[PDB]
Amino acid sequence: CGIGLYAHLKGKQTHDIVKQGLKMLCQLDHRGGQGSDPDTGDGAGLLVQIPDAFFRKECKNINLPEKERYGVGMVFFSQKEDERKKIEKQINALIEQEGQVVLGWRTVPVNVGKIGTVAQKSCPFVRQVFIGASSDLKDNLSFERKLYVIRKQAENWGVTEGLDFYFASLSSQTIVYKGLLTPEQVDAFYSDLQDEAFVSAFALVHSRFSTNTFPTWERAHPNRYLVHNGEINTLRGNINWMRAREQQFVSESFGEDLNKILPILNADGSDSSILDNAFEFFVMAGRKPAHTAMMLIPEPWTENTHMSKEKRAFYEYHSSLMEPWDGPTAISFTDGKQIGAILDRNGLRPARYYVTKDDYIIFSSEVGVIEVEQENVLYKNRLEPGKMLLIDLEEGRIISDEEVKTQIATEYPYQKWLEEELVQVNPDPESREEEQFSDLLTRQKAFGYTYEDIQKYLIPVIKEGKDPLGSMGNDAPLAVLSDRAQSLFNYFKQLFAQVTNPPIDAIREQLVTSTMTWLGAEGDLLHPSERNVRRIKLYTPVLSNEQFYALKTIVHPDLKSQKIDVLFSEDLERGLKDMFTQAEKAISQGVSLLILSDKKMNERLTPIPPLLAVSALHQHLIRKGLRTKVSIIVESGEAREVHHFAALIGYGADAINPYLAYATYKQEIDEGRLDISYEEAVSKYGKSITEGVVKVMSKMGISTVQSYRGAQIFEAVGISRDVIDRYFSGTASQLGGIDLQTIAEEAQRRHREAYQDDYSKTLEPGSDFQWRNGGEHHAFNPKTIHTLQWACRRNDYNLFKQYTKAADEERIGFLRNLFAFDGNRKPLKLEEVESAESIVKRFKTGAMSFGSLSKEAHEALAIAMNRLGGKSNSGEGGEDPKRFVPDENGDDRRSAIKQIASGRFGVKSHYLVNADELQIKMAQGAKPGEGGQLPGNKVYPWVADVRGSTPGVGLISPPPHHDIYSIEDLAQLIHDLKNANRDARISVKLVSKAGVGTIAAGVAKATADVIVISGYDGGTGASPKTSIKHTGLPWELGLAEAHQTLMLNGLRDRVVLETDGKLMTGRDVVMAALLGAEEFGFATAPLVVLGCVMMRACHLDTCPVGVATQNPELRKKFMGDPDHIVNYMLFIAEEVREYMAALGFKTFDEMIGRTDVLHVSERAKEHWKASQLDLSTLLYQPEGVRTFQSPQNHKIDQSLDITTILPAVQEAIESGKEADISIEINNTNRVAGTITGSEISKRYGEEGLPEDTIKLHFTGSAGQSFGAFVPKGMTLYLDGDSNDYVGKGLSGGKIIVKSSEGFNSASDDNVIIGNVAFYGATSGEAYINGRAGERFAVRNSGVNVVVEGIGDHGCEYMTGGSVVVLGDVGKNFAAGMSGGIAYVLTEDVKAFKRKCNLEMILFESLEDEKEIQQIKAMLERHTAYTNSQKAEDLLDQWEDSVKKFVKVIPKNYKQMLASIEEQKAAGLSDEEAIMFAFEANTK
Amino acid sequence: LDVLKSTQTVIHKALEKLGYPEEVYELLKEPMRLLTVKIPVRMDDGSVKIFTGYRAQHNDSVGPTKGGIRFHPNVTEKEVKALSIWMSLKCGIIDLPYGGGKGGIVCDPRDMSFRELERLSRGYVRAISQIVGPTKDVPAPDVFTNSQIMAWMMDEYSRIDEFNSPGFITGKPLVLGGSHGRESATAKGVTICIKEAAKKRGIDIKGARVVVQGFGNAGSYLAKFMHDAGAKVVGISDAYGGLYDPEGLDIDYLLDRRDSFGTVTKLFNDTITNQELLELDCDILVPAAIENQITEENAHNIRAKIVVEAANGPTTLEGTKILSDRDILLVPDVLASAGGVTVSYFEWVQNNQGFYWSEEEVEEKLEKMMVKSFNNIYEMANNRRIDMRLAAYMVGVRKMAEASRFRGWI
Ligand SMILES: Cc1cc2nc3c(=O)[nH]c(=O)nc-3n(C[C@H](O)[C@H](O)[C@H](O)COP(=O)(O)O)c2cc1C
Ligand code: F3S
Repeated sequence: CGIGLYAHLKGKQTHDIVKQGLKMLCQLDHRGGQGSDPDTGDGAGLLVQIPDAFFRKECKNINLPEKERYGVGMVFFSQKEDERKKIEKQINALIEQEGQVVLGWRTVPVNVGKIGTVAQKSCPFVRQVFIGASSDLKDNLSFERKLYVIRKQAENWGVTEGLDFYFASLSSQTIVYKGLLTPEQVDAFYSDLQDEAFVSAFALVHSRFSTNTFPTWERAHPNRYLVHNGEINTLRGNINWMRAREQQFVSESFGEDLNKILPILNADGSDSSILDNAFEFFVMAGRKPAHTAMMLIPEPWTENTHMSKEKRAFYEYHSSLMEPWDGPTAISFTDGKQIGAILDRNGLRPARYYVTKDDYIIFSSEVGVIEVEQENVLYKNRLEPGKMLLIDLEEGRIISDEEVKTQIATEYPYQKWLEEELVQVNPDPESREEEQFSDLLTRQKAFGYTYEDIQKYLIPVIKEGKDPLGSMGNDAPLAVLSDRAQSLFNYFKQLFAQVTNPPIDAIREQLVTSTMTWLGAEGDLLHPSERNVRRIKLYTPVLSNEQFYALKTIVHPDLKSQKIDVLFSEDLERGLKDMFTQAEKAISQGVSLLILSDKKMNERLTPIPPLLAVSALHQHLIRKGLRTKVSIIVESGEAREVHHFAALIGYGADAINPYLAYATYKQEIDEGRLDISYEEAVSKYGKSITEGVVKVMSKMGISTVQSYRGAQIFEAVGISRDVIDRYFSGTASQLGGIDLQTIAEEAQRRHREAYQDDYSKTLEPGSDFQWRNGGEHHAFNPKTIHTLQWACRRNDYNLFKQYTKAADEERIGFLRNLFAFDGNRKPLKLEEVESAESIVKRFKTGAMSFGSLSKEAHEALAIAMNRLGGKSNSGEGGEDPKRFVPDENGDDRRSAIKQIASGRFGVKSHYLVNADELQIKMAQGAKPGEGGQLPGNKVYPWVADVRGSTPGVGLISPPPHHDIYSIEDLAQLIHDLKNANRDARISVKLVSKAGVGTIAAGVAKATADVIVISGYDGGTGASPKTSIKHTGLPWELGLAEAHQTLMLNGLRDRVVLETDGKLMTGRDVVMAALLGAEEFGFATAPLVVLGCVMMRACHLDTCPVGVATQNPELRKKFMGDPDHIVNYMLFIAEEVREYMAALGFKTFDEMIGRTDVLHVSERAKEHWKASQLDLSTLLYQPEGVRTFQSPQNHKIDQSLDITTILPAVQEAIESGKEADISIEINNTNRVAGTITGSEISKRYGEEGLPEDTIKLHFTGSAGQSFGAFVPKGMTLYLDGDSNDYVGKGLSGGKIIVKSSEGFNSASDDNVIIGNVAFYGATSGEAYINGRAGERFAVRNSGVNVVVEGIGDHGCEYMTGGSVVVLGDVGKNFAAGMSGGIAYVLTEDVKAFKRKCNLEMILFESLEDEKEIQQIKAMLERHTAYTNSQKAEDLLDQWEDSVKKFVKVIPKNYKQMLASIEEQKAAGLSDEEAIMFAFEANTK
Repeated sequence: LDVLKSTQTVIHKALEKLGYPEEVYELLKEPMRLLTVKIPVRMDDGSVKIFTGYRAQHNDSVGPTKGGIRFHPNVTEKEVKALSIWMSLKCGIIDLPYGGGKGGIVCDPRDMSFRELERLSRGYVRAISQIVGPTKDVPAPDVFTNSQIMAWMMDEYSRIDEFNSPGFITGKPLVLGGSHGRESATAKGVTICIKEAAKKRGIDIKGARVVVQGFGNAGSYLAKFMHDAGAKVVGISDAYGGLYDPEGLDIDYLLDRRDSFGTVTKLFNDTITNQELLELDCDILVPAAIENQITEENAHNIRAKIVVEAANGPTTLEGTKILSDRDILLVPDVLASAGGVTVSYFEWVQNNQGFYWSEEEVEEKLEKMMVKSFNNIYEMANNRRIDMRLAAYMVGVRKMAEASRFRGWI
């Protein structure tokens, strides 16, 4: 998986470059995984220039004109012939009517037998078509325009006919070969490639991963022009916006051909094909390829202070007319005579390229793709973010990005246009009026406010400056099942990114975010001038009362305003049609802003759900092709949560005016509460809501509000498919559900009750985040809680049965409660079924953070589960190594499931090797797309010591896995962990979601042994409240979809699904097993057994029962006992066995997957809305196998480690004697050392060996994740250049990286390491002889490193150690750095000041003699081990170097170090001094 | 409720300090021509609602009258008369040939629509066309009023008089015959006034510390002008907070990133409330934000040597007394915020002449007028031991009273 190109700059051509490109593809092959069989090709292809020599030599019956005056087509046909010749005639007719002369047709010979079975079965026919050029076509640009017109017309005719054929490419400078072929198979299949007549200038390539096991020849790229990497998270809003602008595109170059080319994009096409179509249209429109690429993929232009004014104006102008296309991507396009290469606005993929004395640029994903002469290599650079690697074959030079960008910016007076044409809407300060309705209570009840909602969501926002937190994630029944009337918002659940893309962070990565919003009407995109930018622009989506009134009162003729009453009486269809009529009438009149107002609403007129109204208006406008001419502002009372806000922006609303919330704040301030002033309160609320919207955006990964605005990132749960298609087209829904009539009835009921309200003047208490008697039902009610506790403490079975009955029946809690047994089968005696000891081995405790829990509770859980024989778990907070030895009494506190979270806090050689299985926390049920925060107050020394950080320092866990940028990286990490612990099983933790079946299939291909699907009902230590309530989906849908997709693809017999989340009863366990579960996880229930009372205050760290609090005073109140947990598990097992007797099932694998025994209960039909659900999706059993038998064969064998290193090093490791060896390593060898490190750690442990016991040498390019998990005492001399993730999870030892021996240029100035290095390491040394990549030392926690320059975001989340940069530094350095030191060398002090992020770092100059001596010793070792000229010169000029050095240290780290040093000097013990300093700091 | 009585009391104080008889006070306490009219209007639904109009000419002894028009739903006769007297005081202070006046309509532009506003303005002109003309009255932009309404009013007066009268109404669009710099007039006026005040008090403008709370168009243009002149800005505030940097704030970057509303605060960064912003060290303080900010509690905390009240009465009597005792120069708002009136007068002169000046000429004339007026008022306020507010009121009333005495109405 990846890309590649081998281009000759000066333009000279030979077959050698094509052969080298094929070799490059073959080498790149290793990154991908295995599908059904290794022979199948997941997708690959190659691109070249037109081979006129070969064509003239081979065709022999075409009078081929000169080089530039004809084009070559490539068409894929089915196996049949009648449709083939019909399409051939029709294409000839198209060409003839367009006026070009068809030269002829040709058939490409192919070797079918050289291909796997599936691709042989799907093998399509290939014919190349030659196009002529008329004398009128003077310019090749016009020729390409006509060819594009012909291709689009042919595609339109084909889709109208319904046939199945595809144009691979139709251009005069590019011909593309592709298919479901492995690279070793492509050359054999396309026998044309074997001829020695091809002469090309460049040769682009690409290999796909095929997340699903059912790809098609058409989908696989290289596409027509460009090769694409990663995924685009804005591909629904993208298509909607593009279709909207489609009807309004107008230009002169295409003339009337826009009518022919009306469909400009393939709706069914994938992200790469859609991007290629849009890019090709834009570049044919009359823009340069570089210009359109910059337009489509802009740099961060807002919030960035390192950009030139011309560039900032350029991007401000283009963002006003075209939205950005966010997501991990590495574009590499072509236009025949020019080439380019780009990374996304965040640079989430690697791209390292070479240059030689013969002008052979080698741009590829990794470094060692092909063998190159180190005596000829000239540059080893990296394509940094926001830098255009552009090549021009005719000129034969690498044109510099700086000058390309400068001249593009200066081509027009964008700065003057922005300065002049912007519209000012300065509000009048004397027009103030604090609005009041005098019906505040009535309106609040109508819109669904509650006193709980107010006092727990509005005041805390102002008090804390942020959204309030929580714990014990939502367990209330879905809105569709809840009997109480619920607003339409609850039916929509947010989404997030699991695989193929990371969840980007916001607070630390603020430079990438962009919250600029444009209001008005866009102009002519193809010929834009000043009317695209004569528009209003906002900083935040939310608005204040004064701002909203100013917008409404603006009377400028170009920017008009209209108010549309979004209300209805009886017929929702009539209301929506009337609203459409007002909208279209206003557009015809010429308005540009629409105001959807819920005001003026009385007992006879009720409000449409604002989400539904906005979605309907947006869809109608997009369909009629007028959305670009208007701006939809929304003023709805029911807008007070970040969830509601984000839903409105995502589904179309231009701005929100929470007038009801503002009036509520006015009332509270008048009463006396919330003493802060009204204006300050309004501003704080707006800022907090904008921050929440940014957080919700960061959850998914869309970093631009403009992109998210079009993007529809919600998944309706309980809305009918017909309604979704009508109004929410593109949204994903599984069960269908309620209808428009039901929604109208619900709204009318709520409105009528609220406007009746003739008994009291108070708001009924809410029950969303707390339980109040008579309110919304919750899974854990006090009845269930104390019944369970009493039964567990008494060991009585009748009480437990009563608890199960109460928990299950009497209400509708979850989807699984709608399933019932047929009841007509053959019961079997309880003594004939599998036993409880066999039952209990398939249970888990779920991840339990040591910081969140107390030591007593955690050890009780571990002891109980280990005694029972299941598999306990350890949270992301690591674990004290003292728990790896059983106690004298026989207790075993060791955790069988070691979790590898984003923090990588306790990851170490010992911590990983002493385990039984490994999980990868891709996400949790509550806060999937978010990280965490553990401030100084809550981080105690007894937690910091375990987590390997300084006491009393606020730790930050980044949301994404910085080692996971795609499924390929996920597979690489899985292989790394398997190599680290060969004797363990790898696991992944997912969350139910749309497409989770596809993600599970991709993971299974990535060779993850166990997949865990966790519903959003699961708990959490801390998370934002809206993330608690409106994130994820119930695990039932996720498990059903994953099982169906896996067993359809054929990989269900290679993985072991699991389940967790509110598994409170053996009925729930049986439901999960029938749905396809194998092992289960119980986390919330064991806490209740231990003594938790579901108080929902874990985040507060003030547990009254002392179950989730670190305070010793509260810990003294603990009363738990492992016997209670054992009794709970035994009772669950016995109840499950009783149901097994009832159902007549003999064994687990025998029952599993037998969903035919499930039918809907009559209670669902009785329910007034739950009866409208479609359950056939879950009740469906395709043929296949339904149990794990195969061993999930890994590729641990044949690795360089086992082959060469270990066989001569067993004696050294066992005898503790020194040994030296030299090895040749190529890029295929991935890890190269983790196995030896694991062996050393297992044999000895944390202590390791004496310094420099094993001295491994290496040569040539290294593989990805080289030298990961290396323990202390090892030393890896790598005399070459490496790939990403160097020294991942280091736990001691040295790593010396020096450029090749034949390389004589500035190795200290040429990059020698990949993006991320030393991620999550704990202690060690390093000496890198060159620049590093983006995000260097992401989570260094004790490793001292020496580098000559680093990329961007370097030293992001350090918590210790030190860094010594001998050169420049990228922007946003030390972003969130909460600990450690960074002696960054620099010359331009002020430029360094500007580059660094000033939030949480303090700068100094070296004055301490000990610091100076430490730096001197580090540089001395660096020179002694590397022979670096920069280091030698610095040692020589030490006198100037000490002055020129710059030191960086966080405030809290500095203060804590000073305090602990003062205490130690005073002469107090280490523990007492640490405690006293922590108390003083966090009083 | 107390606006009219307060205006009468300050006028009485100024007249007493001048020493003129009580006849001038009797004549000037009340506007000489107040007209109340009812304007029929047709709504979109077809129903007809009647809006109550207003118009007041405080005096016309000097020459043609002038006044704004506010579509404020709480406009009343007392407020209209008070605003007419206030505008007359502005004209007298700036030494213009205007007498003073004000108009208004009782309506709600919020619920009102575009075509309905058009019809409302047109009916208003049809109603009050009799007592309004080039030598009798001159409307101008004001609260809930702008260039489109000015253009509609001009078009209709052209229709009713049968001949083009571009000089009939000011604040017109540029194409219709407007004047350049109509948006930066207040900023230019405050810039001239701050420069002259610093010169008179000896504070060097070069390197002077400045704070500008309230970052609308006035604040943005004032900051840009200060940066161009040389003075450093060490504080800005808006509806979302403020900032602080003793060594500049990159006003160029702030203006480049300036949005439609003028909001500039970051998202994930703490901000400084205006209450603490006022206390920050600075040479000159420029409150151009919500009124009633400087009071007794913060009077002892203020530190600026020069305070300019660009807003309308942001301070109170107690704060004024405390500042005077502390010897802190206090620029009256009447002189601080006269740039709009001055540019409107220049626009009227340009229309009457039929030839349009340029930005440089407008700049020079406006600065000349402002510096002359400020120097005159400063000299008078130092000659007579009084507060600058009293000096402003006295100077403004002097011209009106003396012109009335010449014309012989008294
Ligand atoms: C207090 C608490 C803390 C949790 N902490 C984590 C965590 O740190 N990481 C994680 O992946 N899951 C965490 N979980 C979720 C569980 O480990 C598990 O994945 C699942 O959600 C439990 O489902 P259950 O409520 O049915 O027991 C936590 C759950 C609770 C209740
Ligand atoms: S919800 Fe948390 S605060 Fe204690 S009572 Fe339960 S562990």
